[PDB]
Amino acid sequence: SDQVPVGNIPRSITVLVEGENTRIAQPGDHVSVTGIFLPILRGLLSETYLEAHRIVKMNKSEDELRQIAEEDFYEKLAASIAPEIYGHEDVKKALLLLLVGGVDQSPKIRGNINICLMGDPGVAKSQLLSYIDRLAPRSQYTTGRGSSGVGLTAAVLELTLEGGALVLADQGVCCIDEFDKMAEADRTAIHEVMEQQTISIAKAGILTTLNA
Amino acid sequence: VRQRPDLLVIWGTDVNVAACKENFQRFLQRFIDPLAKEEENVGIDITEPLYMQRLGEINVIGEPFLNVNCEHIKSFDKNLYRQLISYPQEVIPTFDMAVNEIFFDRYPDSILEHQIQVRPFNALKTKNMRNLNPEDIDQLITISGMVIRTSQLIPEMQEAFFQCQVCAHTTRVEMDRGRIAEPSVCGRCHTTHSMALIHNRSLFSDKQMIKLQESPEDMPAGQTPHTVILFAHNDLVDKVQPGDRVNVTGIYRAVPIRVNPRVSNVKSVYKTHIDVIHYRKTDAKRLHGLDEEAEQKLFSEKRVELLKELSRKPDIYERLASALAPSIYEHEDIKKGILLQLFGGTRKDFSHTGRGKFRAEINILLCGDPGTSKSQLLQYVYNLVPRGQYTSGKGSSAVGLTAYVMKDPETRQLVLQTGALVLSDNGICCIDEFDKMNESTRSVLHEVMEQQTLSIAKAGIICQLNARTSVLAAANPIESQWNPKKTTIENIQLPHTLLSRFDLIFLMLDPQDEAYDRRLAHHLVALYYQLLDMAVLKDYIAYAHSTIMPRLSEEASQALIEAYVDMRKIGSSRGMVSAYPRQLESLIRLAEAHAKVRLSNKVEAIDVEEAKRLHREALKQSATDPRTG
Amino acid sequence: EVRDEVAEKCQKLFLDFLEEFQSSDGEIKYLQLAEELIRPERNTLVVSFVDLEQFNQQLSTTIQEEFYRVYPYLCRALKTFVKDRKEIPLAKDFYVAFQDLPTRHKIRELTSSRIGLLTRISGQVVRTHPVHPELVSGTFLCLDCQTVIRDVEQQFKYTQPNICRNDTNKSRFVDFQKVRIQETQAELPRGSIPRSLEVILRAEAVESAQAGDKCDFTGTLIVVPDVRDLSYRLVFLACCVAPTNPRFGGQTAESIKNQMTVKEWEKVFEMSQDKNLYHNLCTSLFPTIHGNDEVKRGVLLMLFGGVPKTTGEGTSLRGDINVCIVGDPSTAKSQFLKHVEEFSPRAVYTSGKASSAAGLTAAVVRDEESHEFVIEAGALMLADNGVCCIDEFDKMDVRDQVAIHEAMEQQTISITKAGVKATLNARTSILAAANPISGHYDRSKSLKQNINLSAPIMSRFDLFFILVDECNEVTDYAIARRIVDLHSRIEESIDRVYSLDDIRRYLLFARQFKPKISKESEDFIVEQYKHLRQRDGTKSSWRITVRQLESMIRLSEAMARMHCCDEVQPKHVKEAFRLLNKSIIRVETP
DNA sequence: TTTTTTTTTTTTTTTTTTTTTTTTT
DNA sequence: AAAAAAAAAAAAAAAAAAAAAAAAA
Ligand SMILES: Nc1ncnc2c1ncn2[C@@H]1O[C@H](COP(=O)(O)OP(=O)(O)O)[C@@H](O)[C@H]1O
Ligand SMILES: Nc1ncnc2c1ncn2[C@@H]1O[C@H](COP(=O)(O)OP(=O)(O)O)[C@@H](O)[C@H]1O
Ligand SMILES: [Mg+2]
Ligand SMILES: [Mg+2]
Ligand SMILES: [Zn+2]
Ligand SMILES: [Zn+2]
Repeated sequence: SDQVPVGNIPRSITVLVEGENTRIAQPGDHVSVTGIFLPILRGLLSETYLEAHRIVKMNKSEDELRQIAEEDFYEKLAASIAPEIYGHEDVKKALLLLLVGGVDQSPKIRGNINICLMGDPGVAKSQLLSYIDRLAPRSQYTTGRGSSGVGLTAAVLELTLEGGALVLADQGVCCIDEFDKMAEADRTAIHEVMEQQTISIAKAGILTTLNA
Repeated sequence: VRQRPDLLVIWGTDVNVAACKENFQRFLQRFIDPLAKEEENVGIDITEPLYMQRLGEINVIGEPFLNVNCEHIKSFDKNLYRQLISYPQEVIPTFDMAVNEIFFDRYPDSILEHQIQVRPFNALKTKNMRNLNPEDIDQLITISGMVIRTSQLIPEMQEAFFQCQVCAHTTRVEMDRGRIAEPSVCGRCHTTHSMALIHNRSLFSDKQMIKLQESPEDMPAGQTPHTVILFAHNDLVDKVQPGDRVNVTGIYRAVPIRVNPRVSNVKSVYKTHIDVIHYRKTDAKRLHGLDEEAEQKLFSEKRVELLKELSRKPDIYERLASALAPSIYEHEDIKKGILLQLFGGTRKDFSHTGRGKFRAEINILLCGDPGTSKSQLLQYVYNLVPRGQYTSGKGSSAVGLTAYVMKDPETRQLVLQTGALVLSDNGICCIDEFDKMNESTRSVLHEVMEQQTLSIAKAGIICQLNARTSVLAAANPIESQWNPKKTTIENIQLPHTLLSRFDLIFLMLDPQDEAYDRRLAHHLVALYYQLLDMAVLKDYIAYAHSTIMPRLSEEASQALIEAYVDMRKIGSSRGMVSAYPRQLESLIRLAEAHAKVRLSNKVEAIDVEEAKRLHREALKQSATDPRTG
Repeated sequence: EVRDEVAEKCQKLFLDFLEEFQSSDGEIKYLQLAEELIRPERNTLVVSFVDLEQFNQQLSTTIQEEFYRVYPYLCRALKTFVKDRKEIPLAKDFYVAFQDLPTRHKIRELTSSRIGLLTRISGQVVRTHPVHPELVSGTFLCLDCQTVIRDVEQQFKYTQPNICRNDTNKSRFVDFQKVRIQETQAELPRGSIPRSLEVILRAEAVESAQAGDKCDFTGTLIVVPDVRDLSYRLVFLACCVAPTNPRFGGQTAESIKNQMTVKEWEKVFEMSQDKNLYHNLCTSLFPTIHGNDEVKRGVLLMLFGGVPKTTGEGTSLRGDINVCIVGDPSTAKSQFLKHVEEFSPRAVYTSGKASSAAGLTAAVVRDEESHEFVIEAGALMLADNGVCCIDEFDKMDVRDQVAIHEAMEQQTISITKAGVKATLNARTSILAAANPISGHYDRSKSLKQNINLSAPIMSRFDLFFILVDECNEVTDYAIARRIVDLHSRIEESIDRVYSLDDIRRYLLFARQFKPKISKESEDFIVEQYKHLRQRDGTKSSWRITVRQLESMIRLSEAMARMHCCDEVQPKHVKEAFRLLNKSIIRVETP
């Protein structure tokens, strides 16, 4: 989004990975790819694509001890979460745990932590939600009804299955803003995720049980 | 010798036919599983070689199949296992020759329609197919999944019967390598191009296409479910219905696809599919399916006597109830209800009565606040029984829960596909968050709960799909909390007609009890750091389904009548769930279910009393009052 | 010219059987059957496979295991059997129809091993395509040498001669109809959709199957092709079609009478003279339903129905009575609907929201084999001259309720879709089951308020039956006793004076009667209608209008039809008036 | 070389389902 | 404020009319 022209929309390009360049990138992964811009023959108009040669996962998708052993190291990470956001010392310490998450036990109880920041307008709720997105390894930030319905869950698109923010955020942190003003069906879908950690769909063209 | 479409080095390999043949014969003649458990292998004289007894069974029954466990070969000889897995095409014919030689050396006078063909199974499980590689092409693999759909029979030619247009001379050409060599010149009168192929006089085998959903135990982050295509050939057609959970062992086939269904040009990219070699319906983490119950030879006499002895213990019911979901604490009544649901009532035939089908399953609605361990029970039962399904309210629709129509993107034909409810025909449908369900999709459940059928009438086809499902629904109180100020029926927030369908509405409330809180905290903490085994409960349920067919008795009938009258009097209040005639039927089922637990084969006073007690304990009728609340 | 010795021997033995087999009387029965083969529109001889087994067991076995490769030879044997006896046209062809095959196979059992050999199956007809002329063997002209390649046999595909040896007027055609069937409910395996294989019918038996009928097809499974690719599809070729459960062992009253056997007519006539046949029919048709005598009587009169009539101006007088059932849950409404469906032939049952408009009324598709279009019959159509049981009527969408109202109004469905228009007939009575609004019937309101049916829908319902669940202890005890007796003794405990088959035959016979209305009955009707209108002068559950006079006339007609009477006596009018009066319920209020 | 049947592509419309929105208690 | 019914979106399927290319003789 930082490099799209002011009045334009992001442009998409095709990449044909092969050999040992497969199963390296999943949907939603920020990737720098070095390949060859080659056309596929169809005047002699020709489509294009990138023949992948080197795939690297960047930023959050990217893939000393003395300070970690410190007593206050717990506070330091907390104080380092969105430092420009003054105060909220306790909240950041709670979000820190959300990033770390509990530990799954299978005697199957989930090990995730769900934190809802409810408050009055202009108390930097969104900024923290936006900050977590730029920090968590796998994350998705959906706001209100802009990305609703199939935006969260999956859809059928041969017919393949495409996951929504939850699926892309699977084993990650899905930052939901304005949860209260979310579509009632979407809230129901989340209810399953925060307890079942799955998305059971039985629509017309879809009958699966996703893993979120 | 029925040809199988599924199927010095020969060429570019590491196998010589004689070596594999002799090694397989040896393995078949001198293999004993040391850790074999008598129950694990029923009706087999363990001390003697296993597969020779298998051959004896084949001689007796006549089934010309030998289910060979690939793990047995792996243990006995790893090199032969490598050869088999790497080159299933060449190895399996060698095994067929070996087993035929062994079984005609002994029993030289046995009669079979064709020769005996081996079926390797339980090959090293491929956790996730996506992890498969082009290096794994044309190799035996075993996967586990659920069958979404099965297509109708497709006849595939094996021998072409040609006749001369002039002299009518008949010859049978045989498929060579996927092609038939048209003679192009008659052998009788020598006329050119006078041989025409005749379809109906030719020889055909079967081929069934099965679209199967895999349940890969290795689920990388963000990976969507995966569906694959299987081909079943000449005996495995319609061996698995939609909804069945299977372990499929077969050859990983990749075939060319033509850019159009008419031009000979093919995409550089292939698309892969499995040729089924063996189906395994057994799973140690679930109960026995209906097919396993159907076949009689599943319970060794010792195991049958063990189950009989278990049934004679007074605490059989409570021991069985305590077995379900050991990680859930002191839900004795709920677990008893789920046990009665698993056992199910008698399946009766009412065609002669002119009454129609009668529902013999049991539907349990757990109404409770979100905090209570509701969804855990539903997920456990969904992860316990076969032919089970799960739904989460707003995530489903009526058409998707009943049936729909779609263009199969491998034959490009508009075909009808079943829904979630049908897939669990003879299983259990766990409907979670039942309250958060629009009335449109809810309306469907009425027929599935009373009639057990689903009569669709749409442009595509008009027909009624039979669905004998048992519904395990979970609902939250209106306002997400069971406020004691509102009456029971008001708090449930469901139409009275629908609540009448359910035969057990368990109210999961939170009694502010210190002892219960302390014990539950102890239990949960113990779980965080951590009986009657599955192998015995599973067998008990399978046997009870197979043999026990309880029939009502005089005293049971009288007690049921009196109990129904008492229920009608009790539920006649304003806020309590009113009692209808449909509830009497419910009691019957429950009673029968309990009578099925004791293997009584006849419902008597105790069973009806237990059914009435369980129903009254549900709805907390004792803890309620005429001033409902 | 190689001779198929097996086929020739089969032909010889079959001809010997045809010219030698004798019935019980000792006469050559098949000679008598062939006697009718001379007349045009008659080119098929029905031969019972039981006779074939009795005469020559080896021949029957050979035919069963080699049906397809010998059927042409059986046809040739029949042609020789008939030609030498009479002066049939030389070009006329003849076909052999087998029936009474002892064993039946399931649609799931039609494996490739059954290809090209005799088999009988049972199924439900989904739809029948039109009838076409089919080319079996004609003439071909080479455009390179004008050498006429003659009598090339077509195998379900336009098959030109493969190589030159070097028209229509001179060809032989046979009737051909591709009718699609589907698997029966009993045969359906757990959790699987029904299977459909398009069976193909030929001369004579080219329209014996209609959409919605349960039929047994006897014939052969075959493969049809759909460098070259051999893509084959299974298809059934049937040489005979018969009902799966024949109504009569042997359309106007006398024709139906002769259609029956001697014993069936004895039974029908005996019950026609059976005084109190009304109560006997009520009990026998609903043995497991306690009480609710009024609803049973209503559905019985519905099964019989009135007498349709046409006005001089062309107005159509509805002659089929509809019924609706409304009340508290667990009042055995859906049980009444299921009883009517399972009993009455041509009875189709549906649900509230499970049926769309097209599948509930009709649809159109284009024939895959010609330029014409075929009509997929919806639920309403399959109930033609029958009954449609709509359970949970109140839940039905308005887009569909409009269609149901149209069907009740003018009995017809008008379609303008997919390049074709059509006005099709739907002479169906409607048995609806509607839940009261709020899920319980409120006695302090008119019927209009207790249910969510639109006024037009209710207007044309002849009978409304209210089933309130009064919490009476005696009724509860009786209901419990009956239900427990049912569930204790399943097969027995049902002593119905007349078997459902006997009642079906009696209904089919009685439906043909068209009772008159004598002057005495007319005066009695006038007085009864006067009194019934005076009833509305406390309040009733719904007003009484002239439509109630129409309902009373129709109910009297149905009552007359029940006893197979020819004139509506005053007693029938009295009974109809009493039943309709009981159907009206007072709106009690504090 | 010259025909022919197919192949596509390019528009357009139609039908089912789902989702979104509007009205009522 | 929440549920029921209606309307619109949108996606998939069908007709089809016409221009171009590959296979056949
Ligand atoms: N505690 C805080 N410290 C620093 N900035 C804040 C704080 N609270 C609010 N803001 C400022 O308010 C602006 C909008 O905040 P926003 O995240 O939209 O509030 P909310 O989402 O809670 O309504 C941000 O630019 C942020 O810089
Ligand atoms: N009067 C009665 N006699 C016999 N059985 C009855 C009677 N009333 C109710 N029942 C039983 O109650 C059960 C449920 O009735 P049902 O028809 O499903 O209710 P609804 O009319 O609401 O659909 C039926 O199986 C039926 O056997
Ligand atoms: Mg905000
Ligand atoms: Mg009902
Ligand atoms: Zn020849
Ligand atoms: Zn020629």
